[PDB]
Formats: sequence, structure tokens, C-alpha cells
Amino acid sequence: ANEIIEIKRIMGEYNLLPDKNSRNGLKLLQKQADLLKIIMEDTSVTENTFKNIEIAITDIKREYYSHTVDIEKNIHAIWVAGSPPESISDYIKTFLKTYKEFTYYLWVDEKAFGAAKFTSVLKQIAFDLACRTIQQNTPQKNIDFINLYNEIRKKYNNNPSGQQEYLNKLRELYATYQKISTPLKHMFNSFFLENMIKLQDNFFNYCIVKGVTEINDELRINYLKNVIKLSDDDIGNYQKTINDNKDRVKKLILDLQKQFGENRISIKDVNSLTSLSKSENNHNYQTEMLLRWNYPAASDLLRMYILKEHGGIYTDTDMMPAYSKQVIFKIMMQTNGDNRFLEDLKLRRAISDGVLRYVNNQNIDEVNYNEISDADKNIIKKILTEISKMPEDSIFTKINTRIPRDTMPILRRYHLWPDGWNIRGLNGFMLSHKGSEVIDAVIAGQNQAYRELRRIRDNIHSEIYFKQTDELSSLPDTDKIGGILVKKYLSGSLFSKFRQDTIIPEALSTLQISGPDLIQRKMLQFFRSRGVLGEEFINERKLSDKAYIGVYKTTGTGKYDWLTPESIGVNDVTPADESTWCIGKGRCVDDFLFKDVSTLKTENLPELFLTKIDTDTFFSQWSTKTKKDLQKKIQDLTVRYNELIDSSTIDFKNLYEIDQMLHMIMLEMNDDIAKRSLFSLQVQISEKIRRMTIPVDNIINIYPDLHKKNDNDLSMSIKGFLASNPHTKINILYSNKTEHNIFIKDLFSFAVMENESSQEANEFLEISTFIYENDFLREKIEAVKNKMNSHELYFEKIKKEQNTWQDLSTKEQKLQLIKALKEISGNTEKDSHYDRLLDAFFKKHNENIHNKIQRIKDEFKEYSRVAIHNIDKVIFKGQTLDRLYHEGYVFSDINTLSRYTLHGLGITGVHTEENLLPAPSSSLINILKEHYNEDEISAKLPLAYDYILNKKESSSIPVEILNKLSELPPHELLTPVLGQSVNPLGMGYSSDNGKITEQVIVSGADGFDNPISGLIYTYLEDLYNIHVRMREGTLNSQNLRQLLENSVSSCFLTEQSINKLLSEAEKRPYQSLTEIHQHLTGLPTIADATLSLLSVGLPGTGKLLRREQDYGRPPVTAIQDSTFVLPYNFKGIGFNDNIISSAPVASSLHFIAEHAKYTLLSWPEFYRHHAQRWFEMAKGYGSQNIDFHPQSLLVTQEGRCMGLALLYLQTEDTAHYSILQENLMTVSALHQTSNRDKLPLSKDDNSLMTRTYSLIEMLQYQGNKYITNESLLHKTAWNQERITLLFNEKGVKRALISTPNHTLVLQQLEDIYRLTDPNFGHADFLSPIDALKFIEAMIQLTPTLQEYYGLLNKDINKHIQVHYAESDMVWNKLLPENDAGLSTRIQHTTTDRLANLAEPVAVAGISLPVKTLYDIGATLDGRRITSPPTSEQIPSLRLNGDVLNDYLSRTVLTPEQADNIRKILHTQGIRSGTRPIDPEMIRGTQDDLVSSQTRLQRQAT
Repeated sequence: ANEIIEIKRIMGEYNLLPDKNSRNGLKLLQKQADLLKIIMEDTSVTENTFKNIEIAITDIKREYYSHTVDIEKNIHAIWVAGSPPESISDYIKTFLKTYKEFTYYLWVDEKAFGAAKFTSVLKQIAFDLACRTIQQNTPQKNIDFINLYNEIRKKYNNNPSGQQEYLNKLRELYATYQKISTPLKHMFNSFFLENMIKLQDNFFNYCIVKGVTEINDELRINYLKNVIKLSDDDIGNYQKTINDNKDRVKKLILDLQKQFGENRISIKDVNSLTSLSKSENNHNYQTEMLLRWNYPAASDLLRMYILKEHGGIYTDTDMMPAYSKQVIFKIMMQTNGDNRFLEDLKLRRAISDGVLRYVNNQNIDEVNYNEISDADKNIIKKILTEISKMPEDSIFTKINTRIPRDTMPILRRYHLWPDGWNIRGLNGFMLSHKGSEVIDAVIAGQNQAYRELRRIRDNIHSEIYFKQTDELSSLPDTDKIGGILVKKYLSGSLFSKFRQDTIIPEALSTLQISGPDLIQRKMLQFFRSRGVLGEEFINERKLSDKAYIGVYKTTGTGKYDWLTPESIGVNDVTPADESTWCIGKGRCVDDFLFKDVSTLKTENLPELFLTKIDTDTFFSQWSTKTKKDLQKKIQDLTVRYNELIDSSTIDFKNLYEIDQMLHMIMLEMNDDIAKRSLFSLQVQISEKIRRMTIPVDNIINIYPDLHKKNDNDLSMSIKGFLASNPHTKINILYSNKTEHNIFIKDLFSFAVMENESSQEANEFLEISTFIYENDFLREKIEAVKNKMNSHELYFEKIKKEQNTWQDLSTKEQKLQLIKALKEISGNTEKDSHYDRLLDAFFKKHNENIHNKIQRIKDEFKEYSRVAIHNIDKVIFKGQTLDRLYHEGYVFSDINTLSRYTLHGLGITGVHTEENLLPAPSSSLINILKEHYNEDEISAKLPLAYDYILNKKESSSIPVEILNKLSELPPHELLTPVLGQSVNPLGMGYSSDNGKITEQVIVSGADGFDNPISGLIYTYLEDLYNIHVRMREGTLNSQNLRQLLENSVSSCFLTEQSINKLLSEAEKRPYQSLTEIHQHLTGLPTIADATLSLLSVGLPGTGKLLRREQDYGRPPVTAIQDSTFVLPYNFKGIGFNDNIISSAPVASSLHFIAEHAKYTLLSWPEFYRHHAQRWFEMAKGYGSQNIDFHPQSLLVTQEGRCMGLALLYLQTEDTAHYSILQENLMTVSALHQTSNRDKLPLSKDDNSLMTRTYSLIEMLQYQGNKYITNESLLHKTAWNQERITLLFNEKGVKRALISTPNHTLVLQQLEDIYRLTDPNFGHADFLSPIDALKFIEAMIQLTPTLQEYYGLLNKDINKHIQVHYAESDMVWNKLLPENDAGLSTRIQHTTTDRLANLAEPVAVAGISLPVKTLYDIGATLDGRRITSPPTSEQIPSLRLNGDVLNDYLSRTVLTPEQADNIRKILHTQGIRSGTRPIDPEMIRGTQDDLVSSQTRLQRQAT
């Protein structure tokens, strides 16, 4: 019925429109067709009659229409720097002659004539940095390619007479480059692309600091001077190139305007486009300046910008209009039955050359005719003579002018390669009208493609090696892109000599980021999104012939019909094509600018290098005035700045202070070089913030909507997350108060309407049609909504028991509810849907919500992990969210506030409102790709998930695929929450199309500091206060400023904000917290506000991070890798993640036996019985340093202790190793004291323990994932000689020795090989062979130990694996560098902190040091003491019992403090949660004669 009434509404609206041939009419038609398609496909009432289906199909054939729009009379072309004008002018003239009323525009970037020199300088800087990095990562092997390259760079010498020689030498050197091993080539590609990205980011930060709103040539010159030592000769060369290009453009345009008139052809400046400076496009044009390997071609973004802005026809300056009927006919008549002239490229190219010369009144028979037989030469000559005899103005025909609304036809090209016909679309020719939707779709696709390209940098934990086993389809894969860039850099230019088939590298076309293939893909997706109007353009997952232009008939009973094309195209086969630009036409050598990079200013590139400041060289450029004025501030800043940079954790107090004072130094200093140095410091701080990441606690929280009809999606999500990981704790949160308030709202709304089941449906549709046929239509809808909201406001205002108490009972107290509804109603009657039919409605409401909850509970009653929580019981009394619940809050964002409040309370992990699913793993995608196509995976995944979870087989998937899916464990096919990382600022955020939304909130692990949570708490309190003030109707500037005078959220307090807030308050007082947020800040979501809040505490780095968002960089609060997908299209929520191609590797979990021994009380037995044996074995093979630091964190062998192993891989020197060792000892002691003895810890110790455990879990998952993957780490079987030659010859610093149940670490610390086993500690050796023999012997130590490692009664040589990598930055990329400071800082327990200070406190009339008071254990409101209590905290200081009893169990406590403790215990009390202890603090043991001797000796000394 809803579908029928929607049909009626849409027909009513569409027939009354000012112009049906527009966007909204097309949208209405599309949605009508879609819903009618559902209706026909819906067997709701049988299949009706074949006649009804016939009616439906005739109707859908009818309603399509055409809605044709004309095209603007404009022709566009893009001028490319260095293009000779004498070649372009011919095609300009031909297009002007063919199209009479069209206006030709030549688009020229006046401010980028020198961009080629700048880009080449950046490219060679990047290549030299990559070469240096690769050389330093492979010191054992001397790569001769690098030596040859450096030798060539040295022998460059003379510039003017050696540029061509240098280019040719590089051309030959590419052949030598194509000889190194494949991993080296991958290293070059990855490093080269990454270095370009970093250099572009450095240039953009230079633009940010300089405060420039436009990028022009002298800005590039200044940047080059500030980066490299740029001389005056180079600036002269740059300016000469700029002037030469300007003169060429001026000459060309002057000649053309003289011959045709200065009104038909003119010149446009691309900087007039409003899309270059648009924030969404984030300056991808500048990036394309650099990441471009088809130099002679124009840019791909500018075409789309031009077509969107002005519209019309875009053409390349290398193309001619298509021939007319007569020309083709005469060509056939002069060749008889030889169709080779119209199909072979060479012959038609010669014909095109001849016709082009003829039309422009040049020497007709001067055609090249190269490599053409004499007979064909003569035939072409007669053909050209016949054409020349034919009058002009009839040789070229015009393309179709009319066009469907919101579409972009694409030129189609047919070529006759030796292997057959190649038919592809080209971006060389387009048609569009001003502002069509497909242009916007293609632009969005280009932005997404550029974001995905910038993934090797923006993502810390990327992939370096892929094995390139299978690669096809879209392929944005960075490895191939880097390969093409290296090809372009070294081997001159592309297209050299021969290129695959007929000088056409199709692989290039499939690899182009924004080439024709991306446009085709986005057009296909747009047409699919159109609906039932779209399949006319869709032909079996490919674009049909209707989308393209210049389509020839496919059925010519042999070849094609070159007489009557379906649509008219253009003659893209042109003598000035790339076939001449490759060899014949002179290659552009003005685009290269040699620059030796031995003079690189390393200290001015914070993104590339990490520089620690000092007082010697940091001030070697400042002016004397600023010197000795701010030099001292920087000098005493160094000590904190260097330790902040060289740290594993982030101290937010230190960071706040450092950044605030750097910003202060900025604001009060007037200089340009010192400001640049301090900005470099700020950029280093920002990069440090971005590199740090903290784990997530493997918890998913789902806040479902209990009003959706379908409930299988939530069950599917819960089951998928249960199957993804055997430790993922699932929480489902709801709120009885929220739905109760929703029900009351609906009741009041229906009542206030009253103030104004087939039979009931028929009556309602009759009433709706009756009011649609008279004045009640289009006159009271907005009245209904305004009146209901105003009466909701008024009912909120009156505040009776129905409001404050909300009638939470509804058992007997429905009587006053009914009489109140009568009072609010204007019926002045009885039982008017109030005494009757209302109790039934209430019963329906409660039964629906409660049965949904009951089904959710019962379906997962056997799983202890799935917990159903009620929000009303978790929140505290009197909080913001509690007051929102109590007063009555029914806005759609109440769930967002609930997520924020619940995270503030303490529950961590992912928070989401919709039904997320774990992302498919790489194995699942590989299985799917073995039978399907990449574009089909997104549609076939729901069936695969159904079969994996519910075991529901489908007929749409081959049985072999189902068997393969059933073969693998479910947790090998889905990606769990565990292992995901977030920014150290705290809460992350999901994203779409670059922007960040509130669909998913991923919070950091518990224990780690979280500033965003506190900022959100304070800001939500402020928003609630503002809400209350607007509700009361008493708000003005004064009290608004006073209400926000103490909180951080006062940086939004501008005049316009005040005016907007007051106007909105006067318009509609009762508004939502998110709406108030939008009115106050101007940002759409709270997620966008958080960075602004943080910039109050980080005035320098906060603004820098915000300002880098619109320069291509991801938001600092965004998520890189998405392990979640949405359950309606299966698209990742990540910023630059594509789940289909970049799928995460499956992690092999480790499972132990259920009877696993060594509980927490019995684990020390293992060390107790094996430590001495381990020591003897270590001494029996030669070891000068043996140290024991056994762990008590992991009693069982789950994860085979791999997490701990990875921590020992984090260190690379002995000092950091010792720091990590002692910190792990402290954490194990804390864990033993907490869990084994059941003694509560202090807040600091508990947080440290939680952080260490979260890190251990995350590293365990990551290590298990890395072990079972071959591209990342090279697995090897046990072989002593192989391993020792691996360390000696190949060169490896770190390796993991993995057994079935354990993991050992082997490092080359300094010159001494350290073998670490988390049990028994580490042993040092002077040679790898000794370490390997000791490992094998240590395995064969005791049958208990051998069994405990899972090597009992099994061969050792075939069950121990060795894992390593080819270079150490592989390890640096895999291992996260935010390890909570365990490897750099010495973590002090609260007892050590209290012992450090010496200040006894006066408690109960006696003096007691704070350390001893803590050791006794003093609980303030159920929490240990961390600071010395003041005079107002003593009476409330209780005493802990268990801690005290343990304290007596440990120490002897001589009477001199035993009496003091007696006084403390009697004066104070014992907290009820602990147990009482009898006073038995005495000391009378032994004799104090040894005490006499000890004091005698100490006085002696």
C-alpha cells in the first residue's frame, strides 16, 4: 500500500513541474521505475495475471522518455608546455572550419610553465634518497647499478654540451637497471613513490607556513632555493623556459585570432576555475604535476574541471573530425574490394595526413609515406587527388549535438592490431553540459583514486611485498605505479622504439590512475545506481554501445560497416599521434633541469629526516636581532623537545607545554628563517603524533534500532563477530527509557493531530486521495510538523507528573495518562481512541521491544561473550545523559550521545549504531577471485557470508566454492576487531569520500591516556547547558559568554556564532544537541569539532593538522584500515581502504589443550625446576653474560608467547633492552600482586598493567599473522649452517625461532648475539653457530620442558621454523613504535614515586612517611592513595585490610612503628569491603647484637 500511495504522490508531483527535463524529474522517474520493479518482482498477492506483468513492462517502456538537453557551443583544449605551435595550429584550424558556431578555448596554465623543471628536480632528489636508503639497507652487497648511476652523475660535468649525452647515458643505464633482483626492484619502486609523496607534502607545508593561497612559479623557485642550493644560472634557465612558453602561446593565439577573428578562438586561464582551489579536491592538480608519466598528454583532472565548469566538447589537440559519407565512399571507389586502406593504421594515417595538408592549403603530396609499399603509395596519391578535387567544407562531418541529461559520451576507438580488433574507450574526446552529475561522480572517483594511491605513506602498517602472483582489472597497486615511474625516470620517455603491439602499451592504460578506465568504471557505477532506467546503458557488466560515441556497426558480416555508424565520432588516427612523438618528432628536452643533490638541506626536510636540535647549528641562519632574544628559550627548550621526539610514549602534559610555548615564540617574533625552523619543529611534532598508534581492546558495541522490521542483519553481525575471533566480547546496548519516551512522544503527537485491516487501509487511501483532490493538499503538511514540534515543546514546558515521572509504571497509572490525553485533545468526547485502542497500542509497543530483546537473548544464551546491557543501569545518577533521559529526549542523535557517555564511563572498543560485519580476509577474496571477477565480488560477498555463518547454501555460487569455504575455519576468513590500531589522540572515526562521520567510533585501549574523551565530556556538558538555556527562553550574549567562560569550548565564540545562536533560539527554542553544535561551531558533526577543541591545548600542531587535511592528507582522527563493512553494499569504512583489493592477511590463531597446566599458583614450578639446568646448558656452550628475568604474565602458551617475543625485537641496543627487561619485571610483579593475591592496585599501577596487556595481545595477534605469511617474512626450516650463513653472508640482525608452542628471539645486539627466551631470560654468544647449537640443546633439556614446547616425540629439524626479513625497516614497519614507553622510559611503581619524595605527613596525631602509609594501604573512596593527603582528607582516609594483612605477612615491623600503626588502626577504621585483622604487630625476635655490630661498622666507615 505504501508503494501504491508513493506512486500516486510521484505522479501527482511530476505532472506539475516548471520543467520536467531536469534533475528532480529524472530522480522521480528513476525511483518510480525502481519501486515498480520491486512491485512486479514481489509476489505479495500471488503473481497476479500475466496481463498485469505485461501492463507493467509496457508502462516501464513508456515512462522512460528522452529528456534531451542541448550542449553548450564550446570546444576546449589544454595547452601543454613545450608543444610546438605549428603542429597544433593545423588541428585548431580544422576544428574551427568544421564547427562554424562553436567557440574554441585554449586553456593555459600561465603560472606553471616551469613546473616541468621543478618536478624533475624533485624526481631526482627522490631517486637519490631512495638509492642512498637502499645502499644503506644492503651494506653487505655492492650494487653496481648505484655505482654506475653515481659515476654518471659525477661525469655530467659540462651542462650545455652534455645534457643530451647524460640523457642517452641514462637511457643505456636503464638496461643495466633491468638486471637486479626482483626484491630490489620492489624496494626502488616503493621508496621512489614514497619519496615523491614526502617531497610533495614538504612543498605543501612550505605553502602552509608561507600563507599563500595560490601556487605559482616564483613560489616554486623560492621552495627550490630553500631546499637545494639553486644558483642564478638555474633561475635563468627556469625563466628562459617560462618566457619561451609565453612567447609560443602568444604567437599561436595571435596567428589564429588573426585568421579567424578574436571572438571564435580565445585563451582561458585555468586558474579561473573554482575547482582548483576547492577543499574537496585538496589540490590533486599539483600532485598530478608530479605523479605523471605520460608527459606529452594533457592532465586528466583539468578535463573534468573544464567540462563541469563551462561544459561543451573537450578535444585533444591531436585529433581531426571524422570524415563524411562522401569522403568514405570515394575512398572505397578508389580501392575496389580492398578494405585494408580503411582498417590498417599506417594507410589511414597517411590518408589523414594528406587530407589535413589539403584542408590547410599546404603541399599535398609532401606526406611521409614511410615504410609504405609503392603500390599503396600510388593508390593513396590517387585517393588524395580525388579528395582534393572534391570541394572543402564537406569533408568533415559534425558529431551529434543533442545529449541525454546528465551523461558523458566517450569516444570509442577501433584499431586493427596483428592479433585482431582492439576496441577501447578514449578520454581524448568528451561531450557534456554545464554541471552534470556524471562529471561529479567521475571527479569523486578521481579523488578516491588519488587517496588510494597515497596509501604507501599515509598508512604506517602497509604491505611492502605482494609476490605479484596475479594482478589484473583496475590495479591501483603501488608497486606497478612505482615501476612505471622508475621506467619513465630512467629510460628517457615511454613509447621508445617499439611498444608491445602497434606502439600501444595497454598495460599503461589499465594502470593509469585517472585514465579512461576509471572514467568507464565510474560511469558504469553511476548507471547502475540510476536504477531500471540504467540497464539500457548496461551490457553484461560492461558499458553498452549507447554510452560511447563514434560506435560502428559490429555486424558487417566480416569486419565493420564504415558507412553508417550508430553515432558519429572523430578521426583519432592522426599523423601527430604518439607514433611520431616517440621517435620522429624531436623529444622535448627543455623539461629537464640537472641538479646535484649533494648539497641538500637535510635540516629543512622534517618529513624525510628526523633531526634533533642543538645549540650549535640550529641558529646558524637567524638574524642577530632575534638571536640573543629567543635563542635562550630554544636552548632551554632543547632538553625537553629532544626527549619528546625520541620517545616511545606521548606525555600529553609535556606535549601541551612544548607546543604552547613554541606557538608563543611564533606569535611574538618577526623573522622569516627562524620562523621556518620553528615550523619545521612543529611539523616534526605532528609527524611524531601521526606515527604513534595505540591498540583497541577487542570489544564491539552495537546500539541497534528496535523499530526496524528486519532483524536478521543484527543476528548476522553478532554471529560474524562471534566467529571472527574466540575472544571478542560483544555488547548490545539499549535503553528502556528511550523507547518509553519515544512511545509517549508518538502518543502526544497523535493526540495533537487529533486536535487539528484491509477496510482501514481502504478508508485511509480514500481519505488521502480526497484530501489530495482539494485544498487540504499542499497546505497543512508543514503545518502538521510545525504544530507537532511546537506542542512537543509546550508539553515539555508544562512539566507535570506525565513529564517528570514520564509514567514509567503504566500498570495502574494509565488512568491519569488517559485523562491528560483527553485534556490535551480537542475532541471533548469519551473513548475517542483513548480509553480504547490506546491500551492495545501500549501493549503492542512493550511486547515488540521486549520480544526483540528476548529473541536476541535466547539466540545467544549459550555464548557468555554476548552480553545484553541496559544503558539506564550503567550510567550514573545526575549525569548529562541521565538528565536527558529524565527530562525526555527523543532526537535521532540520542544514540550518539549514549555512545559518547558510555565510552566516558569506561567501556572501550568499537561503538557503532548499524550492524557492522568483519571484513573479508585475503584468503576469502583469493577463493572468490579464482572463479569470479573483481567487480562481482562486492555483489557475491553477501551470499558467501550467509553460507559461512548460517550454512545456507545458494544456487548462485558454484559448489566448488562452497566446498573451499567450508574447508577453512571461519576465523581464517573474517577479520577480527583485535589487531586494529588508532591514533594516540584517542577516539578514531569512520569516513566516507574523505569526510569523517559518526557511523563507527573506535576508541583506544583502556589504560592509555585519552584527551578526546575528556574534551567530549566537557563539551557535551556545555551543550546541555546551552540546551537548557534555549529551552527556558532566557538566553542572550552575556549569559552565553558567562556560561562558556571557563570551558575549553570558547574558541567558537565569535560574533556570527552569537547572532546565529540567538536567531535560532528566537525561531525554535527546543532544539537538539547536535543542531546546537552545528549552529555554534558551523561543523556538521561532533567528530569534526574534536580537533578544534584540541587546538586549544595544541595551538601550533592542532592548526597544522587541521590545515593539512585540505592538502591531500588524512584527518588525524580518521581510520586507515577498515576491518568492518556495511551490510548493504560491503564497502570499507576506512579513509583509503578498498576491501576487495587490499584485504588484510588472515591470522593463524594458536589453540592449546583444555587441561593446560601451570595455573597462576603453579606456574613458578617450571622456572623452579628448569632455571639451574638452563644456566648450566648456557655455560656449557660458551657465554660470558647470562641474565634471568622470567615472566609471569602468560602462564599458558596461548599465542606461543609471540607478543613478548616481539617486544624483545623492538629493542636494538643494550640500554633499551635493559630498560624493557626491568619494565617487564615490574609489570610481572604487579600482575602477580594483583591477580594471584587478589590485592587491589593503585590507579597508576593498574593502568600500566592494562597498557602492557593490551600491547601484548596486539603484538601476539600481529606476530601470529606475520608468521603464517610468506611475502612478509621468509620462513625457513631448521638448518644450522643455513642460519649461520644467513647471519654472516646475507646479513640479518633479528630472527624469530618458532616452535609449535613457543617463540625465541635471536638478535645481533652490538657484536654479541643475544638469544632471548621469555622464560629464563637471555644468553649472549660471540658467534651465531654457538647460539644455534644452544637453541637445539635447550629444546632437548627436560622431557617436561620439551613436551611443554610441543616438541615431544617429534623430529626437531622439521618442527622448528626461523622467520626473518630482508631489511630492518621491514621490522620497523611491522613493529609499532608506540609501546607505552616500555623500551625507552623506566616505569616507576607508585611505591617508588612515593619513596622518591621525603615528606612525612601528620595523621592521627603522629608522623608517618607517605611510603609507609601507602604500604599499609589507605583507601580514599575505595581507591589507594597516590598523593599525600591534606588536612581535609585525613578524617575520610579509611584503611585496607587485605593489603595490611599481607604487609604484616611480609615485614617484621619493629615496635617503633608498630605502635604508630596501632594508633592509626584504632583512630581510623576498616573499609567494609576488606576483612578485619587482629593487632599483632610486635617484634622481639633474636638479639640486637648484630644490630650493634652493623651500626658500629657504619659509624666506622
